[PDB]
Amino acid sequence: PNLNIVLTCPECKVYPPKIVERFSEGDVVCALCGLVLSDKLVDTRSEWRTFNPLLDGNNLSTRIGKGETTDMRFTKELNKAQGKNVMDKKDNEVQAAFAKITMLCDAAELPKIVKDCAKEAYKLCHDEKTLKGKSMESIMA
Amino acid sequence: IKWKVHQVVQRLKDDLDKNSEPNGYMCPICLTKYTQLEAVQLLNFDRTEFLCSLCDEPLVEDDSGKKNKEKQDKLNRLMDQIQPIIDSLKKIDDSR
Amino acid sequence: RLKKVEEEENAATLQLGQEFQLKQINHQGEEEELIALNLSEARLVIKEALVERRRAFKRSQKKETREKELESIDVLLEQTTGGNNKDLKNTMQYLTNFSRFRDQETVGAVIQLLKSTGLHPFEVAQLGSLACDTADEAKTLIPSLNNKISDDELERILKELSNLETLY
Amino acid sequence: LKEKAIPKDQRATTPYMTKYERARILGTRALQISMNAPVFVDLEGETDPLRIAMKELAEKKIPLVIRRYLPDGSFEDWSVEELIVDL
Amino acid sequence: MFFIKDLSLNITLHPSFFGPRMKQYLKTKLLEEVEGSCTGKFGYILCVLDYDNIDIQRGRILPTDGSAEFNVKYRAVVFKPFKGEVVDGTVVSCSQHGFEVQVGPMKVFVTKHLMPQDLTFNAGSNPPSYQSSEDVITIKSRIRVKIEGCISQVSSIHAIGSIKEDYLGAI
Ligand SMILES: [Zn+2]
Repeated sequence: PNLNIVLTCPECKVYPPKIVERFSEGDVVCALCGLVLSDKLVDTRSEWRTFNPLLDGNNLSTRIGKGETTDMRFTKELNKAQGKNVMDKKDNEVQAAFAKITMLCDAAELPKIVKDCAKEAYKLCHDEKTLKGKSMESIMA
Repeated sequence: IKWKVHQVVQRLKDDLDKNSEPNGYMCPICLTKYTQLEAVQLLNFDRTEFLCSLCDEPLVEDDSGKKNKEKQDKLNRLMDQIQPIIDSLKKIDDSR
Repeated sequence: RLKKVEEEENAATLQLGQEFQLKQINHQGEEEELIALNLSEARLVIKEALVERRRAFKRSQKKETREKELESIDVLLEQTTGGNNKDLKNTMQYLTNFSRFRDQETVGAVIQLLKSTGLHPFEVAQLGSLACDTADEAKTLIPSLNNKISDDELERILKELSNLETLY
Repeated sequence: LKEKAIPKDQRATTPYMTKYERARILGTRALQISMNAPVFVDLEGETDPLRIAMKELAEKKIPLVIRRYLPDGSFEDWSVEELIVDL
Repeated sequence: MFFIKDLSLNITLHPSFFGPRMKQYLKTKLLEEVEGSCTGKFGYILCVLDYDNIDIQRGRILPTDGSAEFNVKYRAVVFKPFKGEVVDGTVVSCSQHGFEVQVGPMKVFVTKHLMPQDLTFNAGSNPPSYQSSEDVITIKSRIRVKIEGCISQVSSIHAIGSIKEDYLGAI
């Protein structure tokens, strides 16, 4: 399929064309000819103005609990049901290691960068026959 | 068992009827199925290769037309195997 | 409406089309039956409208010879429309090559017979479209001809239809 | 079904062309002047399409007809000539 | 096949063409978009019948554009494809997996598995022809073909054909 869209002025063709973007109107124009190519651009900053996935992996983490317009009788069922799928993933052990290295780094008052780099270091291997257990704390240390 | 054997007979018969017809064509880039009548309009300007709408790539014929005899042989051998079961079903229909 | 399946195989044995019903209604509110036209009479009637519209365009700027016709209506059609209707030239060539009667009055006398006989319209339109002379090989070719109509009556109308038509 | 129309006699609508279709017919004549469909009233040098439409309506040679509806679905027909631009 | 039916068709027109002589202009329009047209519902549309006393009688201006539309009820001659009818069509182009017969509007093609095996196919022919006694693709190329189904699709219409029948194929 080649999954490709290439933009080229249909009247200049000098190269992959020397084109510019007018974000204030959201349009694109070949600067040589002065003709539009396409319109109605999508913003690239308003989403960052609107609102650790690499360490949590492709599967996505979800903590669950209680609210205002709910009932305690079933939010306690939810609190005892939140562990009914932690055994499906090894991410429960990944996040246990993440929690424990968080314990350690903030215990030694280490910053966010140190915490995330230790998260990276565990996520790097996280499983080999070279790892082989070894008290499960030697690896985080 | 009756619904199972009837579904086996009808599914294998329709599969054999489809597989007795020739293949169609295969595009190795997009990895999708195509038929001969769909490929009728996929001829290029010069009738040389079968042009692809997306990949602009030639279409090559699949290997299932010789699976016609294979599906026929599987149907016949399976029918021979289940022929004691067919006879037992006949005797059941004789009985109550 | 509920996908409107209505699965019908199309055949000459009164296995009709999904849109080409026998009974419709017309724009005037009166009942419009089905109209089918044979090859010979179609080739005859198209020339009426052809010469009518040719003299109509001639009056607009003011305000049977098939060898003539294949080039003549080609000139007329390339005058008003483009040269893309080589397909139409092929269809009128089919209309004029394998039509059972070249002339008009034999077909007209056949129609004058059929308006008194009151045969089945689609059946006799198929018979007029096809070009054969003997009923039994017509029957063996078409199972609709095998089953719909008795061979003796088919033959006794086939000879008085085939005596008029110009043999090829 | 039953031709869904009425003859031009015994029409029971008002004979006074009112504001909304006045606006519509002015706008349409603006469109024909917009894409240079031929004018009927003579020019006096003005180029405003709305002015052209206003003058054409005032001299009453607009070549359009108007259709009204009723809650049943049947419709009436009128020409702008037989209406009288009164307000 | 070649049939007659009442047809109603709607057409539109650009507002710059509001001259006095537009009825005949509409007639000419009707000729060019009626002629040379193949539809899925009624096959190929050949030409028009009853040129005089045509009925248009009213048009509506679009509210947003000056264009006005006009519905035209008319008689016409059309070709309607069907399944299982022996016709004596002609062949123009041929392929090694099968000849392509041009029966009127269609290009009916017979795939390599539908030619009878008792037909004495020779590969060394230009064009490749399937002849046994007299069914040779020629300048006439009249071959008795039966369209057992015309496969109308998105509008590149093709018909399937067969000559696996006695006297079918041969002439
Ligand atoms: Zn440019």
